[PDB]
Amino acid sequence: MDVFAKHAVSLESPAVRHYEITPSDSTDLARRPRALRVQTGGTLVLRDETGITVTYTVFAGEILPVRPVRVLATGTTATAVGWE
Amino acid sequence: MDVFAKHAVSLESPAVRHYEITPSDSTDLARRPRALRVQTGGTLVLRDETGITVTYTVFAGEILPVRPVRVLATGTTATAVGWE
Amino acid sequence: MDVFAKHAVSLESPAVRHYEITPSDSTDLARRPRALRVQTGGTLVLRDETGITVTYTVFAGEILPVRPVRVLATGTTATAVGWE
Amino acid sequence: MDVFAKHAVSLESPAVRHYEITPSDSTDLARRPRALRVQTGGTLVLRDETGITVTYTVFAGEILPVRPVRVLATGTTATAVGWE
Amino acid sequence: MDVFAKHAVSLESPAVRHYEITPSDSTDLARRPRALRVQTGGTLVLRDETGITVTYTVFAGEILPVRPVRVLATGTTATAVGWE
Amino acid sequence: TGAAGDFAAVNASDAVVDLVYALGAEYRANASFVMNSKTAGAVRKMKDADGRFLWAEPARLMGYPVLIAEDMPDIAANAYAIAFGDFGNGYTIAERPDLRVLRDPFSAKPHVLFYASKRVGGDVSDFAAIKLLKFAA
Amino acid sequence: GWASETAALSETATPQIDRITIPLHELAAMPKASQRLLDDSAFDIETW
Amino acid sequence: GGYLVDPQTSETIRGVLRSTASLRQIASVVNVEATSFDVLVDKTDMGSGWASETAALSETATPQIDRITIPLHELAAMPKASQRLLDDSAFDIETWLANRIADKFARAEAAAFISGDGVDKPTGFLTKTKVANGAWAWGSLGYVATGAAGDFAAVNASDAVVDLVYALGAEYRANASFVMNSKTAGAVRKMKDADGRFLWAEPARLMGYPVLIAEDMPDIAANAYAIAFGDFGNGYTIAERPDLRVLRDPFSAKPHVLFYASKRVGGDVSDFAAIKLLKFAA
Amino acid sequence: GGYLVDPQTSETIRGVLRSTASLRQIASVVNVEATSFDVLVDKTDMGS
Amino acid sequence: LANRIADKFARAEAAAFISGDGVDKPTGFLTKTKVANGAWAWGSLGYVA
Amino acid sequence: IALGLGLGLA
Amino acid sequence: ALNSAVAAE
Repeated sequence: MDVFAKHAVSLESPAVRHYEITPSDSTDLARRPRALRVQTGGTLVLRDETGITVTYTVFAGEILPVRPVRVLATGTTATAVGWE
Repeated sequence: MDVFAKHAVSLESPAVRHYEITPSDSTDLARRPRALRVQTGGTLVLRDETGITVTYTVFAGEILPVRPVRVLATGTTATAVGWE
Repeated sequence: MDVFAKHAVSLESPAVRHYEITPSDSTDLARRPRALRVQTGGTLVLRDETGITVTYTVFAGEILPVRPVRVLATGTTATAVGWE
Repeated sequence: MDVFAKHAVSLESPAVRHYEITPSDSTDLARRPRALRVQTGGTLVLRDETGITVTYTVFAGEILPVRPVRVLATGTTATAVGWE
Repeated sequence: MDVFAKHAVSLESPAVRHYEITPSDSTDLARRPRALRVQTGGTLVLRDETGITVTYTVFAGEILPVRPVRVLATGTTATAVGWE
Repeated sequence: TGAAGDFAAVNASDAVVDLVYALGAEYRANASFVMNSKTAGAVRKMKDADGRFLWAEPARLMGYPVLIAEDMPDIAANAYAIAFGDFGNGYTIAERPDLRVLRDPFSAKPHVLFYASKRVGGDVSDFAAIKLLKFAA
Repeated sequence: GWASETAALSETATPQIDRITIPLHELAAMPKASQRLLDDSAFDIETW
Repeated sequence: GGYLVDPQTSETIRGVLRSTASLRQIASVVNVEATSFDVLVDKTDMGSGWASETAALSETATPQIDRITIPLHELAAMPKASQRLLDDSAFDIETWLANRIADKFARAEAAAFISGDGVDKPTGFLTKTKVANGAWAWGSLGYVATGAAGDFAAVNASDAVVDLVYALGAEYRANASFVMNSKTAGAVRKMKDADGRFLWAEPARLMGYPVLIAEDMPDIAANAYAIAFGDFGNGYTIAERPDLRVLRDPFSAKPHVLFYASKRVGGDVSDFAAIKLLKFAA
Repeated sequence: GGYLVDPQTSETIRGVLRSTASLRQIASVVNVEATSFDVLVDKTDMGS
Repeated sequence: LANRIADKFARAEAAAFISGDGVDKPTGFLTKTKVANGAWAWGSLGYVA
Repeated sequence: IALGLGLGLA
Repeated sequence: ALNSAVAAE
């Protein structure tokens, strides 16, 4: 029983569905996430829809509100789970 | 006396009612929370309405804005209190 | 001179007025706060309008967006200041 | 070139203009800030428009979304920069 | 496949496009960012559209929701990536 | 609609807007939603993320009439609880526009035992003019 | 067709026809009233 | 006894009611019984001086003229109805086909006014050598691009539309209209603000200007032009013969009737400044 | 036989349609057949 | 030509009604020595920034 | 992201 | 609108 059903889920709203991401490198994500809950600390790389992709020196419990298209595997040492 | 009565409580709004969660592992939560205030550190598992359920390596004072349907007890070593 | 006067103060908006809370344990708060800026670390207890009251193992600089009716004094070892 | 021009700057929106605050103690702030980016750690005191003023045991990188009228100098050991 | 397409990207919304910033000192940023994901810790300087520019003693994983026009290079010891 | 019980969790109000635009601009000239009472209520209880209602006497919805027909199924597992279409062409009713009553003072003797029976019938005539909204997936 | 000037226009399609039957059923109600009531009950019970 | 029933038939043979939105209700229809319509436009303007008292006026420029040729092609259908049917079929088949043929013509020429090429069909305004607006010439339609390749812009959505409106000139906007298909007006209706409540508040108007829901504009593709906006009352001229010449031929296929119906219709853009488009490229 | 057709010209010569929003329809137009016009306004008011 | 000149005149006199100066053409309402509103005299047009 | 107090995602 | 023999036409 959710009292917050019939509310529209916006981008600023909390995470409704989650899925662990695997750094495919060559294909985009199946769904692009609103945020990334990082599982373990490390460096991981993220790509926009514009190709600009950079490396993030992320921390373990860090949750970063970036919305990526593709997560590559070359510089990725940190596993994450995408929130949506 | 609340001056913020007559304001609608949205998903992004602060927590109005709280309840400690027990990892039933076979039944859903009585109310699904907007967020989880973690009581003690550990790993705990959370399920969407889509079944995707993953494990979160959460920290003690961490408050994670994920909205789960069921909190299982198999991998759960961290007690939490749900916010709503 | 505030340029953000004539803006309505919502629940998600920053804190306009603050007041230090004392754990009365028998009376409700004079105003219920939007959030609690914790002064010193410890455990403190908070009650909803539904009576559900639990204990929070809070940290020193932690600021927790829970909106309580009554702050009791039995398990309260942490002083806070309410934001509104 | 800002793509987010023509968007109205609300209270919840990011900081557009910043200014370092000096604890005058006898005059109000020239502009009251939406938040306070703390420069160095310490204790600093903040006053509402209601006079309630308390002391905050703030930390170095802490950013606290309180909107004060006057920042006094008696208990202030922490320098901040106001965001607006 | 994004389920949150057709949603308008506001200032409070998560980061859609990112770009690493270089402290030009003499020219403005190509796009002014909504926030700054700091890459490595240090001090870095940021300028408004009003010229007020101050120095921020930022930390490594810190993400600061300030919206600057120009990032100068004189006091900048911390590399960042702008979010937008 | 997406979810099996109710509207889509991620983005509702789109299973309604594509239900409208799944008809054709000719049948949308005069079409109308058909719901029961507690469904138009569940549509009106729909609020966006801020808490305001997304759909702001004939109970018109999105500019089109609404017929509160108490006989449609409610929101359920696989129910078609909301139908939208142009029934002026889609559903043909064949009837006799009079009620024939026969009072019968003979069968039950101290009573009168009226007997009234109009004749009516009808099914769909244009399958292209009625679109439904299944709540399953 | 978008016929040309010199094209020797050939046959074109023809809409096919479907007939739908409406069996036109009937709907019956048989209420029973006492003859004593129909005489003593100034409201017209016949027409009610 | 069941043989004594004789089910009653309809009065008129009904039919599936397909879309009649044809761009013909907003464009400039001109009845001409010729082989071409030559509309004359003035692609330029005059000059004025604010003369003095002793100015000794010189020549002021005179508008130069452009001629557009509407080739006025034709559209023909020939349904072969049997003769045993035409007399045994208490409905009126002769006037049903004529009513049904004119329906198919108003629906086949509707697609030609939009995406019709030049070969024996009206040149739709979408095949008119589109140029990016701002670098606008006279022999081309000016478009504004949205941003991302597939959908609208990722950040300032609905701003590629609100400037598409204000890129058309103050005088054509007085009576203009959007043109989309059913699947694009849905993709526009689903656009929603940062909260989820869609940001666009019987003509199905958008931003106050009417919307003609065609069914023949391209979908929202990589570089398609799914949304057009302009004063087609001045921007598009239709030339036609406002009748339907039905020649029934009981001669060729002898035991049949072989109705030969044909209308003549044409049309190109008359004013390249009166129609603005929306490309989804960049 | 294509020389025998003679395309039909329009009835009137159309033109590119330019903005007629002139500020003339919201101002006070006064027909004056002279070299000048002298409006006489009162830049102040009386006192009670 | 008369329909086309009467148009160009309605469009050339409309430009002078806004930004046209005094020389041989109507003085538009923009060329009237604007002064900040609050410091509003009579021989000037008030504006807000 | 920005200066609200709301337990939200961003 | 074809042969009156085949019912579908």
